[PDB]
Amino acid sequence: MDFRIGQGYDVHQLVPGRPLIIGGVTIPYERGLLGHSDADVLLHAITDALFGAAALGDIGRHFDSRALLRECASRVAQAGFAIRNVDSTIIAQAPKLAPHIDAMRANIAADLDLPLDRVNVKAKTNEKLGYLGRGEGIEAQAAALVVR
Amino acid sequence: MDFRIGQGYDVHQLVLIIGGVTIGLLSDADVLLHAITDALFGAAALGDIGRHFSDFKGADSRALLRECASRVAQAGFAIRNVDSTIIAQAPKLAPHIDAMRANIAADLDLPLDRVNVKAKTNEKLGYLGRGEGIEAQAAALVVR
Amino acid sequence: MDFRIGQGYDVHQLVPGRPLIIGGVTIPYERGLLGHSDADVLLHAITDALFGAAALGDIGRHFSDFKGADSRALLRECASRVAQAGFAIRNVDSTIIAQAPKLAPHIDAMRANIAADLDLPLDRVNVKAKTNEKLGYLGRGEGIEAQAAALVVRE
Ligand SMILES: [Zn+2]
Ligand SMILES: [Zn+2]
Ligand SMILES: [Zn+2]
Repeated sequence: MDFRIGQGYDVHQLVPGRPLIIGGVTIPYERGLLGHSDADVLLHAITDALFGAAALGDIGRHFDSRALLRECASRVAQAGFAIRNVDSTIIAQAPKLAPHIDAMRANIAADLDLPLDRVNVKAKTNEKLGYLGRGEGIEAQAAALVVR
Repeated sequence: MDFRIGQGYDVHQLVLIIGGVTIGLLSDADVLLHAITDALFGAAALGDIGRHFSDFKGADSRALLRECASRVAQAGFAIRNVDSTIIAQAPKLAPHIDAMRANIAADLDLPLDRVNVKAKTNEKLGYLGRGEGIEAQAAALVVR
Repeated sequence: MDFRIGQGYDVHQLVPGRPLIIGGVTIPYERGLLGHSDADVLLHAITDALFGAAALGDIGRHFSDFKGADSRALLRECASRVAQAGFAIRNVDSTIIAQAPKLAPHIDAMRANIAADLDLPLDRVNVKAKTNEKLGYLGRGEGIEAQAAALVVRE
């Protein structure tokens, strides 16, 4: 089978008092992510992993973040690929993300037209290390498997 | 042909057990085994290590990895391979790589040739480069 | 079939008086990457992903830290060893993270170099360029990082 893998990375600064939107979920918090778009680091990492798996370049080259993810999926399908699964990790010292993971997974699954059982989102802190551990930013990592 | 991929990340502060090998980190804080565990739960879409094994009292990370592998199996997946990287400025890890690989392979019931561990320094950059923490990354491929 | 995945990571310091070589491309810049070889962080990450997928260890095992080695030659040798182990490469994806210089103008040349070295068509190789949004040592321009993923199949 013509399987392909992709990987994505994104990070943004946390600044006052933008909305904190991750995986399409607005999370109550005193700061939010800084970017030209809504700065949804998780959706950006996933988008990059998908463009990467399909050898379609990157988010910079191509481009709210859910609309961008739906367009990415469209472009991946246009190239003849089907998405098999996505896995991801968010690294944030605060706030607590566990209560929001299920809604993120639902949003992603809806945007990629996947069943829930093919989408995973994990949450981590950075153990108080570095800019992530000081709460200066939030990072996301993603992996995607597609097939032509 | 129902393959799935997963990825994992862990870091801990240095105040030493890595890949089950006593060679320290502040669980037993085994960053490599935690990253692998997260990659496996991610491939099976089972969530994450913090949900499955919440702060198991007294359980070491090899035990947690074996329990993860059991849950992945009960979900209907077989593990095909794992790859990983440890980033530590010190000590030297190369002499311990085979022992780590053998521990992981034993816990996952995989042949040695399906398990890989790599080691890197951070070229003196950041908290990793100053010896303040150790990071691990992992990737896993599974099939239903 | 017998698919395997691998992942790679590399970072090098940026310093005056070195060539900046990324993905085999010599990029004009007043600083370059420091290492034993030409310090091509992108090629090194990809090399690590390939050795990882094949369960062949890591770049340090194979090419011990080569003074000024051409990392394209190292990548070609890595690919030869992966093939001798019985694996065929299916795809490579990667990311480069740098505050400066601008890398987007060079991405296509990097992809072409990687594809030629791995005997792959261009549509199986991807390179993505990022900044680190002003955060950390990467945002201060102290070094450049690369990440890679590879899929192989044991023939
Ligand atoms: Zn972003
Ligand atoms: Zn851990
Ligand atoms: Zn290197």
